[PDB]
Amino acid sequence: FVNQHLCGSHLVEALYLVCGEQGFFYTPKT
Amino acid sequence: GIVEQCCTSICSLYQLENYCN
Repeated sequence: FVNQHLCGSHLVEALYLVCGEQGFFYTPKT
Repeated sequence: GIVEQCCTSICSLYQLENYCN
């Protein structure tokens, strides 16, 4: 795991990867 | 406020884990 500033989407993506499911629930349908 | 916090201050894993078990 690289200790980084993680801005924007990268933060919620890394947090989802480490927690493993049941966090963040959104997908676009545009 | 986590996004602005991390984007200015490096999140250590010990702290980052505290947001999600």
